[PDB]
Amino acid sequence: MFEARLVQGSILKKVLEALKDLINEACWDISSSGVNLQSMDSSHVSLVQLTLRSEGFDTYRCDRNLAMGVNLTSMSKILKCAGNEDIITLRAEDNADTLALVFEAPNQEKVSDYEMKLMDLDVEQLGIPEQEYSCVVKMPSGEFARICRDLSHIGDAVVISCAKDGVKFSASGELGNGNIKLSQTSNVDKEEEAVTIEMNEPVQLTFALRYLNFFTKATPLSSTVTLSMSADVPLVVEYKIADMGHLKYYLAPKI
Amino acid sequence: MFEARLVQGSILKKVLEALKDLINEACWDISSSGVNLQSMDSSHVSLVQLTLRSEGFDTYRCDRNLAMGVNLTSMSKILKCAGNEDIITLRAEDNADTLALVFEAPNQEKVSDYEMKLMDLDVEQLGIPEQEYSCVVKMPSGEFARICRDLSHIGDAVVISCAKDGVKFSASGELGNGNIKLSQTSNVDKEEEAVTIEMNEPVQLTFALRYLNFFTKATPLSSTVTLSMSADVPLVVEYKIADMGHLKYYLAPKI
Amino acid sequence: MFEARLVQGSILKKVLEALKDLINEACWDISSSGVNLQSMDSSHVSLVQLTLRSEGFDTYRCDRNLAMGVNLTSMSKILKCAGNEDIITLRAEDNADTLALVFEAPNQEKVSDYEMKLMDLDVEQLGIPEQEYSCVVKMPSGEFARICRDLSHIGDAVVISCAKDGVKFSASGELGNGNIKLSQTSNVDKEEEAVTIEMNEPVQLTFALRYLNFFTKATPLSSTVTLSMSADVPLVVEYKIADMGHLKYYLAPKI
Ligand code: NA
Ligand code: NA
Ligand code: NA
Ligand code: NA
Repeated sequence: MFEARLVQGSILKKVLEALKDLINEACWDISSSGVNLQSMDSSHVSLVQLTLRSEGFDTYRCDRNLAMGVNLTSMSKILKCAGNEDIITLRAEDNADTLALVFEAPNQEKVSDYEMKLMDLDVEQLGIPEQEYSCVVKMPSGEFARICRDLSHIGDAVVISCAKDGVKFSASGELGNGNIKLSQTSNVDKEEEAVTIEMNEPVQLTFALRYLNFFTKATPLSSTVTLSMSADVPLVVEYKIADMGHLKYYLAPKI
Repeated sequence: MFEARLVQGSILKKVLEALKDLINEACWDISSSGVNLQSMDSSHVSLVQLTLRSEGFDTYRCDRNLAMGVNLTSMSKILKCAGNEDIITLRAEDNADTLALVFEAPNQEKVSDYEMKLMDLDVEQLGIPEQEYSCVVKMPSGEFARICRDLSHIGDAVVISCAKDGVKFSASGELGNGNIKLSQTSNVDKEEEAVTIEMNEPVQLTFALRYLNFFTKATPLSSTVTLSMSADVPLVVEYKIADMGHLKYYLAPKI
Repeated sequence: MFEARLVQGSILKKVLEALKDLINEACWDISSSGVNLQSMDSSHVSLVQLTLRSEGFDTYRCDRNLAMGVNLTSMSKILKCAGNEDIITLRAEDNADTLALVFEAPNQEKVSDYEMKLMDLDVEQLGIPEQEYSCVVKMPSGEFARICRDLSHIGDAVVISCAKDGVKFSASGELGNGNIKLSQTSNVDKEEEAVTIEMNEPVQLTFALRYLNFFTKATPLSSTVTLSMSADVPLVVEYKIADMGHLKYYLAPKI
């Protein structure tokens, strides 16, 4: 058996909402160390990496390593049948070809069991050589989402320019152009309100806004987001999933 | 004249919202005892019965029995022009054949009058035999609505059964299957939260979820809903309209 | 240079939202005395006049008079990138063919600069003649908006009838008819509920509800609206923009 019980089930709801518009189907790699998923979008512009560590679950059992092929649209539809306060259990019997999802309402005597048909996927995994970035910007996730939404009404590409003291986002199109400058904050009450820049050298890169707007579907997972940038390599947009791991999106820059 | 004054005019707004998507037109039978309406949907799968007793109105006068043919879409449009706190009066002047609606805003100096054209309807209407049911479930209306909504995203038919400690709902379709068990418990704050099951013998029946999702448009009328079930007869879904009567929906089962 | 700083930037957001569906493109006339705009809709049934006086701005400089041709759809898209609490500055360098818009977030270290491309417009500007009105009604803007929305579900034309005691709105269509009467309030000065009538003689006029329902996009600018009416002349629907001026819509009657 594989069995993972998650008291904060809404985490899984949010994870699916953060994946299903970008990726139609993916392999969920289950092992004793937790749940991993890596997948490229169909136009091969971006890659998403999910980690949910075994220790983040309330109980966790994995007797054999699995690669479950999942239609993410189907799994999203099922997770929409869970209430936000539900305890959610994922379960797969060693030799079965389905994934079971159990939703327990904690302040109600309601229990739902869903059985999702799996699919056969040949996914070749790709190694992300780890690296050091020229600029890492940490900022409120809502602010990043608003910026990418607003600029997408101006143009389809955003130039992200980062220096010591601020980050600038600019776009250009038929109606004209726009630039948004966020300065580094000094004094904030809540760390989560900060803008923080760690800069080794300045960078200026161009990215497709449509893809950024897919990424910001993760916004409910975290109050903050980090952008990691170097010349000639993909941007990494990272959302921590507290106690569990993360969702990282990689976006190839424009030439 | 017919004249009926309802201080809680939102009741009528809710009733029309509960009817108009299922039934396009119906006869409103007005007598001294109140308002009665019975109608089949156009595919002859379901029947709806409304009762609003004279004593539930603030004032009520009916000099002669009427059968007013009403386009429910039209009446709904008119009742949408009433505020939720309005006092609503229905009137048919001594020998008119329109229905007049008057909306008085209780905390504002605004009065609206609407005159709705009636239509000629030839309805044969049906005898409801009293019967006893094998299982009668009372449960929170919002929970029933959520269940029917969720399961309709899984399949188009629901199998409803009763265990001695709960009621079960299941559905099956392209993406897989779901099963929901609502169990009884004494740990409720409010009576309206209670699941009550009166069972003479167990039942298992299948019904079209699309029709159930029309019926749950009545959810605003009551915190609770009653399901009455026997083998080989229609399901009855009943919403009490407190102090006034009820809206009952009957649904023919599938084999 | 032209430069106008507005601490209550949401005013400009609200103005564009009030204009852009009715008028696609218009000339913004800039002088030392402030900002003026006048335009007809494409079907030549209505005219809009905007005034924003220089003294309503927090700072205002205009070195030379301008006639900036603006695609309102484009300017709306840009102003939707401003937060509701933003300070908004409009700026145009004497010889440039663009309008700059700067949005400062007051409780955040975020500054946005947008440059909007202008267009060449040949607009003939119309003389508004000498006209004394038979009736002038002041009433809550939200109530006027609700009335025009509700009646547009009954018919496509409203008859507006004004007398000493009240103003009446009526419509007639396929399903029947509706009439709404608003009485003059004795105690007043609560803008959100006061109805006040100044009447030389009673009037009754007919107008196209579809245009009124464009005008009420201005509702957020003011708690109150003023309707000015005489026989055989356009209705004036006026929204005060406190500290600044007004937005006035003129609508030709149906004869
Ligand atoms: Na439970
Ligand atoms: Na009143
Ligand atoms: Na029981
Ligand atoms: Na600031």
